[PDB]
Amino acid sequence: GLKVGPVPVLVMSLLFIASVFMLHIWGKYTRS
Amino acid sequence: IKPFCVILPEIQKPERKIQFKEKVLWTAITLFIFLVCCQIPLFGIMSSDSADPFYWMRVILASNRGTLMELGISPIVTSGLIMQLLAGAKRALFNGAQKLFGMIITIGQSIVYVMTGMYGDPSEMGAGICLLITIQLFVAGLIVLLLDELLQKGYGLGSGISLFIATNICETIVWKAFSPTTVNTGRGMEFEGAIIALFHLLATRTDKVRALREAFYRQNLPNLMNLIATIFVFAVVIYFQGFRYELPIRSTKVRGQIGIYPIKLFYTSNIPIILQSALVSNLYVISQMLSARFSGNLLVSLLGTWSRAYPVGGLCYYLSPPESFGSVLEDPVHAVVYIVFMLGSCAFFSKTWIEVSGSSPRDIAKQFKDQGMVINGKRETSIYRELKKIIPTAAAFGGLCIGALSVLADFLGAIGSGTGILLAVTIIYQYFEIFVKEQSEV
Amino acid sequence: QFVEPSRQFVKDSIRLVKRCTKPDRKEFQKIAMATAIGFAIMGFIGFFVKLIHIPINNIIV
Repeated sequence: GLKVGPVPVLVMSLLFIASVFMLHIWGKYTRS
Repeated sequence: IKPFCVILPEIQKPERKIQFKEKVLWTAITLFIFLVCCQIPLFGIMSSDSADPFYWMRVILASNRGTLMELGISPIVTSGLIMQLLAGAKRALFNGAQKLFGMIITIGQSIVYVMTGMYGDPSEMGAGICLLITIQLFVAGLIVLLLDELLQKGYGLGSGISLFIATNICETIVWKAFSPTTVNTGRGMEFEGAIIALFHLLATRTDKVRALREAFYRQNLPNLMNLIATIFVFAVVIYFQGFRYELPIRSTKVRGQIGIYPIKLFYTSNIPIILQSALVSNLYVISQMLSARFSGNLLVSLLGTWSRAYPVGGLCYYLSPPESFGSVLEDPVHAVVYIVFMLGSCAFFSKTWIEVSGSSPRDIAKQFKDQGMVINGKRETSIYRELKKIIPTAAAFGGLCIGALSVLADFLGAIGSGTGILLAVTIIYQYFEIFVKEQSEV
Repeated sequence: QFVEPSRQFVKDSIRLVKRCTKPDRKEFQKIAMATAIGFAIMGFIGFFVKLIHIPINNIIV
């Protein structure tokens, strides 16, 4: 199956955190 | 379900043993990711003013309301329990199935959390907001599963469950001591953290000796008696965690292998606390959901009388720590029942777990026979008898002592609670055991 | 017939604690330092993360 390592998992976690952060920023600056 | 199990990411097993430095590095990275994720709120939450339906399960799931770690470690716990029950009722594909149903619970539990009234009215959200909240919780649960599997497969020290629970408990204790948050009730700004409040009061209130009393015996905010009690309970739990029965064992298969088999007093390290706290938290949540909707029923009322909702009558009340010594004086039977239930439930969970998790005297004797281990002063046949003498008593008294320590921590008003302190100390001691293990391997 | 099982359990527990290898000053100091270090790491990292993210959550929300 799809075999992933520790660094890919860390990158995915950081990118998910960043994506949520951008979602918040985009919402805040589109309500303006 | 073989095709369904393969469509999931899994952590690659390390080719060579991971050094302790890199193990701590990955443990700290996992801890940092969890801590960042439990402070980042979900996107689309309309409101977070309603009372938390699952406020009592937060400590044992390591969950934070309204953030990416809303489910916390609940997916892992649910998947593990379901797999254990299924295996009882009847290996690589088994682990893949555990992750798969863990994610199904994550999607299912997200739907439940959405439609419990928290986050706001689901109908007013529409479909895009609810779907996106579900996606965020799904990805957060997937991340928790991936980091937990990383830690278990061996890039980190211990399981993700223990790391996250201990991290949340320690963060709570440090926040109740160093928080910059100040609350004012007309008497001025008072820091919510005990040490910062002590310094602020000493610097502000004319260096008065009443500032010491107001910072030590403070009742509206965390005080220094609570911190001193927390440190004292840490010391006592550490001292009792160092207890062990040291069996002198040798080996008859490979000679020259004299050694020590430690039978700790806390034979089940934190399993009594974990099971007992989980039972009480689930009972509290069920009682809240019943008395909040099906109020007035006799069975519901006996299950709990909530009255911040702290029970004041019923089974859930009698399973709750005494709020104040005045309640103990006016309701001595409540204090007696609480102490008895703590001790008895902890001891019973301890012995049940040694019978279940394959640490029973018969299981340990079978392990001794497999490896050829023999007690130094006992015959090869007289191994199960000595284990029968030691291990059941060790488990029962360890559970009883852990319950007594939880009672003492609750009565001393320690920051962290009894359970939180016992869980944190036991998990940190597990990490210390790991550390000394690789140190002795050198 | 509960008194006798309780008495036997108390006797066995007392004997076990007599036999248990209790920590000494050195072992207790080592475990205390290790627990303090672990508590400091986890709790203070969590505290700093929360303290950083309070203004950030105030901004984005």
